[PDB]
Amino acid sequence: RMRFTIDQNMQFPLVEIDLEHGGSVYLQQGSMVYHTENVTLNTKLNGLGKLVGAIGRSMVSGESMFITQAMSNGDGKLALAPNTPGQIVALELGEKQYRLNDGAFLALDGSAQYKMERQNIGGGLFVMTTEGLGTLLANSFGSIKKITLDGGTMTIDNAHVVAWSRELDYDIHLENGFMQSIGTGEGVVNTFRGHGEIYIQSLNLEQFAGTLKRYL
Ligand SMILES: [Ca+2]
Ligand SMILES: [Ca+2]
Repeated sequence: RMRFTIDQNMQFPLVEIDLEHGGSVYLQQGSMVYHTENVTLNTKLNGLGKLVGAIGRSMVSGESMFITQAMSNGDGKLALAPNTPGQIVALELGEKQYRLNDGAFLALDGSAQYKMERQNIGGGLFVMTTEGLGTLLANSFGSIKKITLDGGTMTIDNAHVVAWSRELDYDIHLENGFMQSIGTGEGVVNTFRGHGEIYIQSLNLEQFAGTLKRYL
C-alpha cells in the first residue's frame, strides 16, 4: 500500500506520497507537482493514428484517459495537487467502496481498481466506482461536508456531490424542462436512497465558471 500525508496546515493541501519498490498509484491527469528520479509516470499514450486506438480501448475497458499512473523503482516519493481550490479526503477501500463524480478523483492505490460509467443522460457525464483494497483520495472544489443516510432519501445538486457510498442507491437526473432549468440555473440532481455516506462540496464549478463569462 502507498503511504500518504495530506498537509494539515495548508488551506489548499498538497499530498505527499511514499511508494515502496514496485508500488504504484493512479492519479488525476496533471496533478503531479514533483517526484523522485526513480518514479516514472506512465500514460495510455506511451501523431494521429491508433491514439484513437488508445482512446478506443479505454472506452470499452471502462478506463479514463484523464488518469495516469506513477510507478516506483525502489523507495520513491511524489507530491500531488488537486486541480481545484478545496480539500482532500482519504477513504479506505475494502468492505466499503465509493462512486465519484467527474473531477472529484485525485488518487488511488495501484492495488485497487476502478471503472467509469456514462450516466444515461438527464462531453458526457461519467461516474467512477472503486473496487479492491487500498486508499482513495477524493478532492473538492470548496469545503467538504460529510452526510450520513440511515435508510432515508436525499436529493442534492450533483455539482455539489463529491463522492458517495457504493452501497447507496443513486440516480442522477434533471428535475424539469430545459426552459425551466434556464430560470432556476439548476443542473441535474442526484437522488440518494439507502444507507451510506455522501460527501458534498460547498462550491459549484459550473456556477463559478458562469460568473467569469462576462469578463471573457
Ligand atoms: Ca502538474
Ligand atoms: Ca480540489
